[PDB]
Amino acid sequence: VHLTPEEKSAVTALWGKVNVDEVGGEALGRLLVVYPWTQRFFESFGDLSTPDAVMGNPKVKAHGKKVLGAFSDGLAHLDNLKGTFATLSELHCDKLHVDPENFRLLGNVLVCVLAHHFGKEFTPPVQAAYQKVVAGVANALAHKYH
Amino acid sequence: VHLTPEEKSAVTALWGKVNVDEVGGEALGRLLVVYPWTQRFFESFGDLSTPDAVMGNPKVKAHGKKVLGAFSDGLAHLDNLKGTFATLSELHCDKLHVDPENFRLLGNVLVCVLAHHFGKEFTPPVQAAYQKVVAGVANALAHKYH
Amino acid sequence: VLSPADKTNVKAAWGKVGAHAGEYGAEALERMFLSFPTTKTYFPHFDLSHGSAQVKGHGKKVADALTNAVAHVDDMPNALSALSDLHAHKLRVDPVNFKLLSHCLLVTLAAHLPAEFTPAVHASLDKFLASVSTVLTSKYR
Amino acid sequence: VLSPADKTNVKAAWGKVGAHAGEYGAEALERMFLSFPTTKTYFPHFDLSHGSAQVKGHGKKVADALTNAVAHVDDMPNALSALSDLHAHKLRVDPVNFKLLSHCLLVTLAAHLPAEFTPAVHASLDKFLASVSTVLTSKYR
Ligand code: HEM
Ligand code: HEM
Ligand code: HEM
Ligand code: HEM
Repeated sequence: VHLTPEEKSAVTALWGKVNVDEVGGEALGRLLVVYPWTQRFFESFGDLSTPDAVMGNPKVKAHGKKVLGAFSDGLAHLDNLKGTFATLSELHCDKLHVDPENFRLLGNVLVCVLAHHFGKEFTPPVQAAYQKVVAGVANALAHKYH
Repeated sequence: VHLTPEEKSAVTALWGKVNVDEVGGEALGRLLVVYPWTQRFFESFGDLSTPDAVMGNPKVKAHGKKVLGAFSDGLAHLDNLKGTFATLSELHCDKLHVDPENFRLLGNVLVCVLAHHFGKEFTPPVQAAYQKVVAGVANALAHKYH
Repeated sequence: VLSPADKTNVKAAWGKVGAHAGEYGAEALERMFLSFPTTKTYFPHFDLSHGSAQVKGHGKKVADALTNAVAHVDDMPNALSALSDLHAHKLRVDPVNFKLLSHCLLVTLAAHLPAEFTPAVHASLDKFLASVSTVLTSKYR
Repeated sequence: VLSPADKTNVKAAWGKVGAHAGEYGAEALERMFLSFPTTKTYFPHFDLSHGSAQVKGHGKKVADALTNAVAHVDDMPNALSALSDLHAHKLRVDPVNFKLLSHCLLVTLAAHLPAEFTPAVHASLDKFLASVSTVLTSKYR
């Protein structure tokens, strides 16, 4: 999927206002709360028993920082998302065994977290550019699954 | 998505044994019986009230012949499915308004109809090559939806 | 199953929407048409421009349906029955699309009611909209 | 809802499977692993080769579960309860995948039992497997 020059500008300017550390912690916690089966991957993280436990877990906040840092560097290469996310696709499949459906779930939680933070600035057109971007990143993470 | 040289050979040899007229009538009738909301597109066809009505409707058998003839010519160009199905993508979107989800439903009914007809010849590997082929055709029919 | 706390969460988020329920339905629809353009295949007879009267009126109808689902959340099948007959026998919207409109409703509420849209509330709303979707496709086959 | 005729259809298709139910489960699994390779992410601890003992044993367990769902088709939640707890609290298979295993079960039955697999039977089996899937994800959230 491709972005018009105008969808690209849109995306790049909102992202310039995003604290990638805090929004990554927030998106990953929401994913564990809203789709609780995603917690199967994070037995080592500790107490994930309740929404306040999950949203205040230090190890969940640190993994979100890492996941959203990688995404954030994807956004510098929207032309080449499959080469950018290729080593990571390989790891998620070969070493972590993560079903790629989880990548689409995370993508939708992140759109909700962006909405929540920017409000009126997260217009129907800016949402449409981010929906294309998160589907592209989910597709490049799944491309190299065998 | 791409086919290995061996998946291509697989596909091409089974198709060489397919009566495209009868299998098209059969796949489209099964689609109307198994997912009855697909009948919204075919009010002109007549009595679609029961499975025997649907499976014996002359206008449904003639539309299946036409749909599966176009598919069958797709199979001569597996390298270039998006250029092959581009005019048709345009028509389904602009003039017929068919949600592209229906293309994926049809693809799965056709795999079941191929199973039913070939039996033991429709091996797990040959099924896997056809699943890739019908997803490719569904994606090329939906590519040009705006 | 919606838990007693889900129900309380849903009753209080939706209570804050209040008299903007019209406005929020029209906005969720517009979001759905731009983000998932295959949903427009069901509205060939509408002007789908921004500000459109048809979308404004239809967003009001969809929001008043959800308000009533919320008022009758312990008995939603009976309350949405007519609407479910309508979707299954006339409109015949493919079931895959209720997820799409469900996601754009959550985005609209995240954007308008952020103090309310906590992680526990987000989770209760996602379950509630998945469940409305289920009642509305229950008579398809 | 499964109609009385759906139930009769399902009871008689599945009755023809009989003592091959083991064999058919193992084959449906193998079909699922080749056609949808993201499902293998749930079996990292299995040899997924053709002929594999692990897949043969697991196909038998899955088929005997369906045989029991068929024997108790007017009360499937109660009959599959333990299994649904298992999928929701331990295995935590994403719900999207029950459709995948459901499609490969239909292909296996189309291929082995064609005289039975009429359009009305195909429609009853698709509804029955969608409904087993629903009971098995009913406790996820
Ligand atoms: C945009 C989506 C994603 C990106 C960009 C991403 C990126 C990353 C990165 C960078 C790592 C670090 C691996 C390393 O540094 O070698 C990682 C590890 C991991 N990811 Fe992902 N990831 C994504 C989505 C997810 C999702 C949705 C799940 C599961 C729910 C997941 C599960 C994991 C797990 C389990 C690990 C290993 C955890 C650990 O290191 O202890 N990832 N991911
Ligand atoms: C492989 C999938 C498909 C192919 C290759 C295909 C191909 C065709 C072709 C060739 C036509 C003739 C149009 C013309 O000759 O100008 C057509 C018309 C049509 N198709 Fe499709 N089609 C496919 C799937 C479907 C599905 C799944 C639906 C709906 C359930 C659908 C609905 C229709 C309708 C409503 C028409 C017009 C019917 C009419 O002409 O009266 N198609 N399609
Ligand atoms: C929460 C989910 C939904 C609710 C609550 C809902 C509710 C409604 C309501 C109240 C109406 C008006 C019926 C009447 O006037 O009697 C309706 C009509 C309609 N709905 Fe749904 N709906 C939902 C999902 C969808 C989806 C996902 C689609 C398509 C993508 C859709 C397509 C339509 C269409 C095409 C009409 C007729 C529009 C017209 O001609 O005015 N609905 N729906
Ligand atoms: C009709 C759908 C399904 C049925 C009837 C079913 C039934 C079963 C049964 C009976 C077991 C064995 C539980 C036990 O020994 O106590 C089980 C285990 C398992 N199921 Fe499911 N299942 C279904 C769908 C799925 C799907 C779609 C997946 C993954 C894609 C899956 C993954 C597993 C796994 C990983 C186990 C544990 C395997 C092991 O370690 O032996 N199941 N299922």
